[PDB]
Amino acid sequence: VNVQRPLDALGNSLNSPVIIKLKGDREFRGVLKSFDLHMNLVLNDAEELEDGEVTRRLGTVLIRGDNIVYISRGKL
Amino acid sequence: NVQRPLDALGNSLNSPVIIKLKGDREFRGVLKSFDLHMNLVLNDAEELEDGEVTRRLGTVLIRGDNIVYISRGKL
Amino acid sequence: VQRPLDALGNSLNSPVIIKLKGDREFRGVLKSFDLHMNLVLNDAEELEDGEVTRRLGTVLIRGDNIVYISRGKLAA
Amino acid sequence: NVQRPLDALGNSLNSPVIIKLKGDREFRGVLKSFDLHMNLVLNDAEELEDGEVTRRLGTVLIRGDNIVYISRGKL
Amino acid sequence: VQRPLDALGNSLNSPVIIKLKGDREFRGVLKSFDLHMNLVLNDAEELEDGEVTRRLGTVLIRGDNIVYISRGKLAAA
Amino acid sequence: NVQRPLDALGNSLNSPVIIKLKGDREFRGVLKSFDLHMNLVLNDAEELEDGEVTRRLGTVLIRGDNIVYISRGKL
Amino acid sequence: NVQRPLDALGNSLNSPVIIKLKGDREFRGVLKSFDLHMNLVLNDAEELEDGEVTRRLGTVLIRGDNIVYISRGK
Ligand SMILES: O=c1ccn([C@@H]2O[C@H](COP(=O)(O)O)[C@@H](O)[C@H]2O)c(=O)[nH]1
Ligand SMILES: O=c1ccn([C@@H]2O[C@H](COP(=O)(O)O)[C@@H](O)[C@H]2O)c(=O)[nH]1
Ligand SMILES: O=c1ccn([C@@H]2O[C@H](CO)[C@@H](O)[C@H]2O)c(=O)[nH]1
Ligand SMILES: O=c1ccn([C@@H]2O[C@H](CO)[C@@H](O)[C@H]2O)c(=O)[nH]1
Ligand SMILES: O=c1ccn([C@@H]2O[C@H](CO)[C@@H](O)[C@H]2O)c(=O)[nH]1
Ligand SMILES: O=c1ccn([C@@H]2O[C@H](CO)[C@@H](O)[C@H]2O)c(=O)[nH]1
Ligand SMILES: O=c1ccn([C@@H]2O[C@H](CO)[C@@H](O)[C@H]2O)c(=O)[nH]1
Repeated sequence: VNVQRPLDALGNSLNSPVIIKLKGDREFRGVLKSFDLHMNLVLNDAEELEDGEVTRRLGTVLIRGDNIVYISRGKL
Repeated sequence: NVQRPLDALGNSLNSPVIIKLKGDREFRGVLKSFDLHMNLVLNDAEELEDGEVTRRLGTVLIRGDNIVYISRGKL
Repeated sequence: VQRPLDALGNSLNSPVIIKLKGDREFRGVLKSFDLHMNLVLNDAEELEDGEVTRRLGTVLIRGDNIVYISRGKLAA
Repeated sequence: NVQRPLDALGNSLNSPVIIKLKGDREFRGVLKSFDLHMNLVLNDAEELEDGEVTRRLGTVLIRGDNIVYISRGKL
Repeated sequence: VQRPLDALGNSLNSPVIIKLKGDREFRGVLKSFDLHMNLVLNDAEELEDGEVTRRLGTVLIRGDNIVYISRGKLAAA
Repeated sequence: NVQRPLDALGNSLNSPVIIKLKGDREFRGVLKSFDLHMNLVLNDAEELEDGEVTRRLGTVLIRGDNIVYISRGKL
Repeated sequence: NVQRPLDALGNSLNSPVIIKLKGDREFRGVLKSFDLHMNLVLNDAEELEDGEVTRRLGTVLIRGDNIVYISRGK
């Protein structure tokens, strides 16, 4: 039982809102639909935020894992 | 269900997409094919800047390591 | 003496400081990690030069962004 | 089910292409061959800067990791 | 002659200097390392421009940030 | 019939080449050998800047990941 | 009969060399060993920051992925 590895723990967020910070300072929010071991992700109803402003609505999007800094839980 | 990201990408073949690259370039076009490295081939592609078409390229091969995200966007 | 990734096991459930490429810093409790150095922290906070820029809660950090990991001190 | 990207690139062999590299740099030439890393060999290659030719290089081997995209040239 | 990573073993338990990409630098006692060059330092301190910016205690440094590793000096006395 | 890039490079052994690196450094010398990572050994190597020889290095080993492209020097 | 690059590098063992790094740092010293990643150990190492000595290091282990080129010194 003693603690899931990080990529297994990530599965606990499937179908939940998440916050993704990317290299280069970009930030996105959306519902996590799937991921793989490279940390590539597919999000639904995604938006890109900038200085607290939604600067773009990305709909369903695939984010390439090597651009990611961190993934955290979003409002909800 | 829910396919892994690279399998789910198959559902976008023949759909219009928006590709954002590292370093800010953006491309819009119809996804024709892809592979495991995320290398992509788009038809009727154009490069954009600030919501502006700066170049019309037709069919282009995009190297996968340059990709930040692939979006299906909004109507 | 344990190899680096095995010694890190010593910090599970302990407060840590994660310094990233770009000067961003995270402080939180280490819950798990994997061989790529991907990490899960609980009660995490993000910092931009001593200033707590955000309270994340549980967060997954991609290992390729890490510069170092050191011992921190727990919150209240 | 169409060709994977690197298999489709084979249809441009002996044709004019535009190679965009990271850093606004760009090459034009006839595609002679390539490999799985996307390293390429171009004939009658010319390097460009802001639409203007900077150097005529002749045959050139370009390392794949420098590539942003490949498109066809109107040559 | 030993290969680089094998010769590094001779520096275990000795003070070293770790120069990183971007110029920071760490000084401390080398406790262990692995084949990716990740390493563990005891009594570590971070420096920038030669001035110590913080004392970290025991630290795990990810290897791909390393430029070089050399030996450190002991206190002037 | 169509030599892959790294096999074709072998045809430049012992001839003058020009190597452009990331960050715009440029070297010229006689290609002596190379490997699959594109690491190279050059004889009579010279570093160039702006267009002028800024350094004479003799025999040099260049690490492949720094390379942008390799082309033929002058006879 | 030419040796592959990493094999040709063996010829410089126990000889003075110049190591130029990504960014721009430069080191001079005697090459003692290396591995397939191009990590190197130099003896009597000295760093040069634009034409001249800025730091004497003694023995140093340079990580291979930082290297741009290696040439014969002196
Ligand atoms: O689908 C893919 C394939 C590779 N990659 C990246 O390519 C590298 C592949 O190996 P890695 O997953 O162990 O890091 C690494 O930088 C990955 O993030 C993706 O991000 N997505
Ligand atoms: O000790 C190490 C481990 C990896 N590396 C680097 O990591 C990569 C590993 O691939 P390589 O085994 O082909 O050299 C490559 O870019 C290396 O230069 C080092 O330089 N030193
Ligand atoms: O045709 C290819 C081959 C590889 N890569 C990926 O791009 C990076 C280039 O250094 C590698 O990590 C590799 O996974 C591509 O994008 N396209
Ligand atoms: O999910 C993953 C998979 C791999 N890596 C590591 O990060 C680097 C990304 O290029 C690789 O060398 C790999 O070892 C991660 O940080 N996270
Ligand atoms: O001769 C070589 C060796 C490696 N690579 C890089 O190493 C990765 C191997 O998949 C590719 O993405 C590619 O960019 C090259 O471009 N050329
Ligand atoms: O814990 C790790 C795992 C990977 N890497 C780096 O990631 C790449 C994984 O193949 C290597 O080149 C290596 O430099 C590290 O520094 N530390
Ligand atoms: O001596 C070496 C070893 C590796 N590489 C490059 O660094 C990557 C290491 O996995 C490979 O794709 C390879 O092209 C070099 O340039 N030189």
